[PDB]
Amino acid sequence: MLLERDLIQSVGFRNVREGGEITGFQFRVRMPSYRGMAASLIDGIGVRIPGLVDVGPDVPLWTLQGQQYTLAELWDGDGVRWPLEDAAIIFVPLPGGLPDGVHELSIELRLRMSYIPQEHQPSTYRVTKHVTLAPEASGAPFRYGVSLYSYMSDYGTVMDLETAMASIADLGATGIEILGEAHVPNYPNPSDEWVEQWFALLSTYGLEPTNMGSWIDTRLHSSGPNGRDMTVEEGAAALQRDLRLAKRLGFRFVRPKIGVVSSDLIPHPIWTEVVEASLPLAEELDVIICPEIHSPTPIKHEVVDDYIALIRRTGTKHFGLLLDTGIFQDRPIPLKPGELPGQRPAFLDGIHVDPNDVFDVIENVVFIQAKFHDIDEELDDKQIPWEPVLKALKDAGYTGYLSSEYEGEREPWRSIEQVRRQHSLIRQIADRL
Amino acid sequence: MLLERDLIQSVGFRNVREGGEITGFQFRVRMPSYRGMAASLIDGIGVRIPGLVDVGPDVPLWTLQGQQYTLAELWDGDGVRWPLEDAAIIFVPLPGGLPDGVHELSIELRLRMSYIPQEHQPSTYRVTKHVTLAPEASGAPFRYGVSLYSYMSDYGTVMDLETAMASIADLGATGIEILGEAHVPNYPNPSDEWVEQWFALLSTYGLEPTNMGSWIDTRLHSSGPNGRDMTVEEGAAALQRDLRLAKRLGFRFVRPKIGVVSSDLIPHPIWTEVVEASLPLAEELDVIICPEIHSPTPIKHEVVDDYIALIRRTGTKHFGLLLDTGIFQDRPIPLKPGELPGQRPAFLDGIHVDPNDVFDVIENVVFIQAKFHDIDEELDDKQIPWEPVLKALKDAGYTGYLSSEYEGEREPWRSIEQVRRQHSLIRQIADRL
Ligand SMILES: [Mn+2]
Ligand SMILES: [Mn+2]
Repeated sequence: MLLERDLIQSVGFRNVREGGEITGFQFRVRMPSYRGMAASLIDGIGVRIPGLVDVGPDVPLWTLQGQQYTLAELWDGDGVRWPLEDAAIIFVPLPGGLPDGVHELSIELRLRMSYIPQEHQPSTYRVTKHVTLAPEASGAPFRYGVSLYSYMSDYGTVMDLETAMASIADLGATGIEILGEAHVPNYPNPSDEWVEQWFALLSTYGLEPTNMGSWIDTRLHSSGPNGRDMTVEEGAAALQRDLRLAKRLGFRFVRPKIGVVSSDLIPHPIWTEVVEASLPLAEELDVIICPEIHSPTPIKHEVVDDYIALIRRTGTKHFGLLLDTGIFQDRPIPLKPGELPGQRPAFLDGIHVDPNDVFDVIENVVFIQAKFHDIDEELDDKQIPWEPVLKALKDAGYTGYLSSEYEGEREPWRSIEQVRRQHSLIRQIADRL
Repeated sequence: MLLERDLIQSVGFRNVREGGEITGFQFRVRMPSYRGMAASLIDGIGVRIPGLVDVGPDVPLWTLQGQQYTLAELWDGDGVRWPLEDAAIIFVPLPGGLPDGVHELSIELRLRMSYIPQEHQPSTYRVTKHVTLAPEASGAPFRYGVSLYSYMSDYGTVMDLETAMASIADLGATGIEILGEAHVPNYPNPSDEWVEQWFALLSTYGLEPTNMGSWIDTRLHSSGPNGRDMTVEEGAAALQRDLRLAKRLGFRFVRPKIGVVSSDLIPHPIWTEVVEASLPLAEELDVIICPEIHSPTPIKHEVVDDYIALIRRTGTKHFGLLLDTGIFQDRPIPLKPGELPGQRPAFLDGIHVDPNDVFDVIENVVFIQAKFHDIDEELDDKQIPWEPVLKALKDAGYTGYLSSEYEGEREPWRSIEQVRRQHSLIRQIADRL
């Protein structure tokens, strides 16, 4: 598993329970040095959160290689190491723990390097990070998941599958959503080694697969001298291939993204006979087909009414709706540096769907992608009004998943902290209701 | 293997030879989208290097999943994909290839997304990167290696062992140097699975292990009420444990870093009987012990003369010297933001050893760590005068390794491009001589 560049890691910042009592909190620290060293060279860590915690360097306890020690036990110990590949787990005693939210955590880590003269010793590392506590809030009635699209540029550059899965299980989320054409290696035929390893990681971290994203590329052969349009048989075979891979990996929903033929995102005309050809296969494998309702398409739209008309005409239980919460955005996404207003499309200011419009279509919504762009250190969302949205979902009777979809700036490791802030914000709102 | 955040990757930017003729150059591109797609959705890549290359979007060739195609073959193809985990290899036809150095490479990649309206299509990605060509210069008589210390904060956060080894083999380097207490997992007892995997990767990328860095922490039990000093038997067992692990992994040199007892970096007094106790084990395993000569210690020093006196007294062939080229630094390392002059030590301005002082000790130098901090796009080093240094090494008869040690700013992925610039600079100087 990979770590972050910040010494204080976001994953693992939790409260610690011993016998039903919260006895303190913990967090994980990356080794700042270029090597891992023996644990007796540790000279302590001082932990400070302003207003809540201020402990000295000898107060916290160290979990190194699966065993917890005090600092005096580390000084007399032998054989215990802080490896470079491992993050040290620092337990700070605080009866009752920390409250939910983002905390300004400041550490003062001391290490003894023997090759440095004694006057410049110990080596001191002072970092400050705004870290989000793993949510103590039990956000019933919703279930909580994370889409791997939230780590868009992070996956494959700073993150692999196990590091992403470890971060999802640390939030307390139980679902994981992938894009199948991005996160399944050797698509569409993963090896039997990978599929058995994929099922091992789901039982390790306690995650269940929920949604697999799919595409039906209608402009697959549009370019060239022999440029043509995708037919129904080539289009139905694309969706049927994705339903079999989602059944093979344990997923429950498939979201097909059909190509468009106009500026209003009107779907390609083959979609209604591609989907109806694959509804026999979906009912056999028990996977629900759910196309996405995302901005600039509001709920009161002709495209959305075509999805509801397809369910009543066919009478199927394996077609549903996926709701993207970017349609509820009321404040504009900020301007990228280098552009003036006018050349970006006008739906990036938010289309402002009133959240009471979910009452019309909630009996066909099977899955919700919690789309967001920016949450600051006060747990204030900058684009989505989460409190009237979650109030309308709760009163309409939604009890399914809310998968995080981070859409913000793809700064490296920024998406890890942002998804933590969203689960902390949503679970705190759902307890306030 | 992991990739970099930049679309243009530094690793793989080479010249391409077909039948002994350089027919063009290649480079690798990360997929900018959030998914991998079928290769017929590619609408071309336009490649421009100012003054040398300017080709259209349909001119380069694409190597996807182990097979090379033209753009017209991609448009009619079926089943070929650009996976998200793979970087596409772009062959640009240019008879004769590019010269050595850093090139301002500008691409204009076009991809067709079917879910986007036709007026905003194709999706265009324009990035510019200063990338270093893999060196065409054959820098004889030296051999070339990379130390994994060059990727100090990158290893474990953005990089693993195979990604680091793939980048070393792309330079044309043949040696790899590790720090054993940092890069061997479960130190000092790696699993038999890891050791067999470590030997598989060395034969895959054609690397031989050269140097393993070691520490003898004399302040291991200095803190606490029972604080004591490290004895000879505890110190000799530390060095003997590291010689056995370096013999197990195939390394030829061990560099022990002993702790100091004064401001002049005078070594701990146990060092001369720790080393002489381990010289029987070194001659049996055929590993050379080589302590490091690094700044602020010059070559004309009392510490260095003690190493030469130990070789003549014992008469051993398994003790040698390691030369760190930070002692030849003549221009100052720039000030970190936030400090004024005076609180940093005065050897960070460079101690300015004249490079003709290697003629005194070259018969005991077995290994050289090519230390550097900054090389810009004109292949100009900012701290080390590489041309008189390499001229003195060549005339003294050195024919061993020059392992890269990057010491600069630990910006993420910065160390990959910096080590490429150093091998390009050194091999070009060694051909100018
Ligand atoms: Mn979405
Ligand atoms: Mn060095």
